[PDB]
Amino acid sequence: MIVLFVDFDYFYAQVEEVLNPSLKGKPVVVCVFSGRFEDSGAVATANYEARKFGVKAGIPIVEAKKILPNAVYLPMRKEVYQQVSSRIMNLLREYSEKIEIASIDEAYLDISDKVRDYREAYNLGLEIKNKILEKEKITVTVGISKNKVFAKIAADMAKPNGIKVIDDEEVKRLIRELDIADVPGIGNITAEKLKKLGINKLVDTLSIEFDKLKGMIGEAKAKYLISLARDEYNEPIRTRVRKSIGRIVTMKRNSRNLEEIKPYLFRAIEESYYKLDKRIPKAIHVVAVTEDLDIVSRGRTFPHGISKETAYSESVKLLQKILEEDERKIRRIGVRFSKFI
DNA sequence: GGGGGAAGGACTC
DNA sequence: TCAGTAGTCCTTCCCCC
Ligand SMILES: Cc1cn([C@H]2C[C@H](O)[C@@H](COP(=O)(O)OP(=O)(O)OP(=O)(O)O)O2)c(=O)[nH]c1=O
Ligand SMILES: [Ca+2]
Ligand SMILES: [Ca+2]
Ligand SMILES: [Ca+2]
Ligand SMILES: [Mg+2]
Repeated sequence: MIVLFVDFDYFYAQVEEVLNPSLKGKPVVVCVFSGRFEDSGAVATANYEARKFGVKAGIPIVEAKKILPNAVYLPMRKEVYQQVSSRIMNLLREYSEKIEIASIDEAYLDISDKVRDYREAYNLGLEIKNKILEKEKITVTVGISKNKVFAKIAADMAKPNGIKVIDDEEVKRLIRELDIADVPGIGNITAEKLKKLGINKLVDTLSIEFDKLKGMIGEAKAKYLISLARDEYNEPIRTRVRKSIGRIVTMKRNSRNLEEIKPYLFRAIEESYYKLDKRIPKAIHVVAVTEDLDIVSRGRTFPHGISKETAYSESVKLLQKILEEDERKIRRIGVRFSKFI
């Protein structure tokens, strides 16, 4: 199997730069303003100019402004990024039927039936980068290897605006020299647990007692890491089918007053249904983000599709369940639909 | 024992 | 004073042949 992974460079910010060339060269920060107070919210992403001084995804907008008060701050316009993204994904389908869109700015192409070796794979990669640049003037990074995981690792190493191939030999090398925290799917929580086991490289997972590893990071993650260590990971590239559609919004102020939360909850339901398009969900979850930012969720699965009317009444039941089972104040409220017919 | 599922939370991105 | 809201897994409790 030969896999080619594509990840668009500093996507949200780059799109803004394509739509407004004068931004090129200046630090640009795409922001998610929450409305609670002046500059309240988080950074969605920033271009490399801004990222260079510590302004990156996730940090508070207020903090970004302390670091680069003169950077250009733009409100996130996800709809616009989504449409640009959709066009680029369509350019990708031309290179392979087997494509897995993993997020708004990345996808995997199984080009096994398209090239014969990495040399050709590399060229196809350059071809794809030129194509996207020509059509949308967007730079992306390509990663190529024997499976999805290493194709992604390949791209992470070559970004931004790059291209890299990790041949069979380098895969074996990485299984020994690569920091395990840099393996896709390993976050801070898991990385830390692994360090507490003396595990810092994929190969190390092979010298520990399975159940000990398992008992520490879960059966799935343990098996995942082990299969990679054994150079046995080979998950197929498959069409992604969205499994849930929802909306969660921050309220002007925290509260646990039903009548005061409802409007938001109902707004969330309205937007979610629009997104559902023609999909009919059999499950609904009311999601609350408490004042301390903990997440409390209560849902229900019905034997038949949920009409928007049922969604209204049922969501109110779930919200109250949360209210009676959690005394904290609610900061954000939303709904999430799944199990589509 | 294990197929099968619903529900709430953990972890990742 | 930290947005948003998807996709696995894991746990528990639980029905049932
Ligand atoms: C990470 C992260 C990304 N995003 C959005 C912003 C990004 O443009 C997009 C893709 O995430 P990356 O993870 O691919 O963000 P980036 O495109 O700016 O990437 P790079 O370092 O590869 O050049 O999704 C968030 O909104 N919040 C986040 O916490
Ligand atoms: Ca990405
Ligand atoms: Ca990217
Ligand atoms: Ca990591
Ligand atoms: Mg909690």
